[PDB]
Amino acid sequence: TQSIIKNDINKTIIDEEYVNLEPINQSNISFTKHSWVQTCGTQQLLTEQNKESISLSVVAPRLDDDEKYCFDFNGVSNKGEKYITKVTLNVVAPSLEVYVDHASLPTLQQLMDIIKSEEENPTAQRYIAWGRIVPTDEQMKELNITSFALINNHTPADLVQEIVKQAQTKHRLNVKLSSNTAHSFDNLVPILKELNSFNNVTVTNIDLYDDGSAEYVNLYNWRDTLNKTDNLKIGKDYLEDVINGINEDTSNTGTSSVYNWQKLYPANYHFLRKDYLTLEPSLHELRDYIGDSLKQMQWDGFKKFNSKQQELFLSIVNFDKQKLQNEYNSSNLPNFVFTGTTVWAGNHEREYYAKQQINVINNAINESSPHYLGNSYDLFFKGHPGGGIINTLIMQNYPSMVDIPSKISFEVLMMTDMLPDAVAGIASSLYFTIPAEKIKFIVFTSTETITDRETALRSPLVQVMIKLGIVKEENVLFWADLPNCETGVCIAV
Ligand SMILES: OC[C@H]1O[C@@H](O[C@H]2[C@H](O)[C@@H](O)[C@@H](O)O[C@@H]2CO)[C@H](O)[C@@H](O)[C@H]1O
Ligand SMILES: Nc1ccn([C@@H]2O[C@H](COP(=O)(O)O)[C@@H](O)[C@H]2O)c(=O)n1
Ligand SMILES: [Mg+2]
Ligand SMILES: [Mg+2]
Ligand SMILES: [Mg+2]
Repeated sequence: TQSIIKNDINKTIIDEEYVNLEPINQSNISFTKHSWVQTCGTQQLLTEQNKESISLSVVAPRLDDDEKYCFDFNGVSNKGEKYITKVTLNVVAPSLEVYVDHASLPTLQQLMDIIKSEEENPTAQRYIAWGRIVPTDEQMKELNITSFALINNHTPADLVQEIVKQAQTKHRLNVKLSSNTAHSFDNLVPILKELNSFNNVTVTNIDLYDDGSAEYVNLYNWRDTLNKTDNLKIGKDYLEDVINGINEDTSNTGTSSVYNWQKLYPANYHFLRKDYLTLEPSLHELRDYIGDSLKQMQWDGFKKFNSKQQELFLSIVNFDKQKLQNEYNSSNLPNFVFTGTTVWAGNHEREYYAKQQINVINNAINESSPHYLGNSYDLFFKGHPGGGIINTLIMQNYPSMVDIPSKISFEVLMMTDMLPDAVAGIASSLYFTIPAEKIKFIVFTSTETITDRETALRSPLVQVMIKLGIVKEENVLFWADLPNCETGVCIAV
């Protein structure tokens, strides 16, 4: 007439999911009549004793294609008021998203993918095996994450088993996979060779995010390859045979294997610096070969998040922005962030690494050095995520210094517009991305041996970083190379 009390419920809902929904929000509320009626949808879901309870109880059907189902509730209260509520169930394929990385860069990008996906795909389940970010149980619950411990930095057996159980248990399954690029082969292969025999599972996408500079060193060496295209095609058959189980030798985990995902699956390569495949003429073949799966890693994920998403993100990466802003604020002096490094597979080297980085910081803040920033600065430190005892040694050398928790990827400071006035430090993937104008100087690693300059410049990382226009050859600095500031006066070598 219409004093009929209307309500509308909309839900999404995977195959075989149980649903129990209250039609009304008036309390009690007590009904004389009602009726439940399936009103759209092809499979019949209302089983007669369903209809007789006031809350709606149904099991989503097994489907081949997503489909909407409709149910109309009508009631007359004892009062005797009329109610009508229209219910829509969007039934969608069960889906899985798997993300694996032991490093920093890929894990950061995967995090941003998860947060976006929690909005776009609420019913997706998410499995992570991460080394350097650990969400709380609350955060996991909020993002539908189950977590798994990396073994030898790679996909663990228990992650694979859990994926197998989903394949066995879900009637159709969409899977997305995401990995560290350099380490794809050991992260994804054990998963893909299980899933390969499951006809109900569709691998809809594989995302590859660069470890960082590591893949560029590899590509720099791989420039030498004769018959690149031949090697890559042999790469496809090899990878194909390994996943099919036809070939048992799972040993060629490197370059010619890692750039074939797109030949076997829908896949996207998110390059830290896509332009490297163009800047190096000899890699044009590889650029051709990756074709329209070649993407540039994006840094607008944070900006594109809504404000709740931005908070959840900062909270998961443990960045307290307001606290850093306070610290910036605070002193008259402009702010300087020194970015540190770590040694992989060289624990015997890390005290030497600490002592050298202390010397690099000293060069920046000591007037008796040509690398002097030019003014007094408040001193800030970032911490290599894997720096461990290197970070504590550097930290206790400076009373004085403010940490930037080392676990925070530096690019989140870029994305949050929390870059200081000056940044300098050790050669790192972070310099592949940070705007040139912020960089005061970059310093490359030296061993206790060389110290010779000509062949020091030969180092792949140096040649990458030159080619990318990050640094100019005539200005490359090596630790050793730099004046010794340890006594308080900077003395030339
Ligand atoms: O950029 C990350 C590099 O990690 C190296 O692995 C380290 C690992 O990160 C650390 O947590 C511990 O397990 O020591 C490992 C030994 O090197 C990889 O070896 C390297 O390839 C990079 O991915
Ligand atoms: N001082 C540093 C060094 C590295 N990192 C993080 O680790 C990633 C890989 O850096 P490296 O090339 O130094 O290993 C960087 O992109 C950045 O996310 C950092 O946040 N702070
Ligand atoms: Mg990690
Ligand atoms: Mg070239
Ligand atoms: Mg200040």
